[PDB]
Amino acid sequence: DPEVAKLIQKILDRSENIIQISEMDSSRGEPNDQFGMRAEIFSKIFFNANSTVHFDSHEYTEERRMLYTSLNFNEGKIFNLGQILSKLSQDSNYRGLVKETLINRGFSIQLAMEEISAKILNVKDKLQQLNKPNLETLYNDFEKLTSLKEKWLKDTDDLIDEYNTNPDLQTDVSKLNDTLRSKNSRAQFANIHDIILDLVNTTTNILAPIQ
Repeated sequence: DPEVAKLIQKILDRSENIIQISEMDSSRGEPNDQFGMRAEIFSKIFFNANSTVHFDSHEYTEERRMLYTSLNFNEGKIFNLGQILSKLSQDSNYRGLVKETLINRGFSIQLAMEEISAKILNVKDKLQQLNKPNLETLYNDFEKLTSLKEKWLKDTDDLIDEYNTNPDLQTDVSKLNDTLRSKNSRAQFANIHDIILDLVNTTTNILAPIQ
């Protein structure tokens, strides 16, 4: 129970921190060139198979922002990633993997963190009504989420380094394509997808009894 009081507090801090960050980031806006990414990526790809305008449209302002936040709104890293990925997106055989990587990986993890923080804060007074196994899981859920983001941050930086380090990444888009693929296998997407959905559902399930 003094342990319980701490768990609430740490969970509420973690949820508060994610929402605060998202509003600060949201007021950063972006250049017309969407951090260099618009000419060859955002204006050539779609959010999901169901969308009508490309991801550069005013309609995807929010989703674009969540993507930038997923890289900690480090505009430099966002810009450098984007120049490399534009080399791949210029080739229609490689554009799918670019989209998948940005949306189904980086966007999806960040969205998950913010839906879950909004879920929890929308019932902030009633968390002491919860079993401590539930309080642990939702707190552990944050940890797996952080660890999914962290590996996205790590694969991004390594890609930037491998690119800057190795001139044939720069002149051979197929080799560039293989190196992106090595950190993003088809099973690794399905896994990421599975874990995110498991974490959203769990949160609703744990929180259903206090709505």
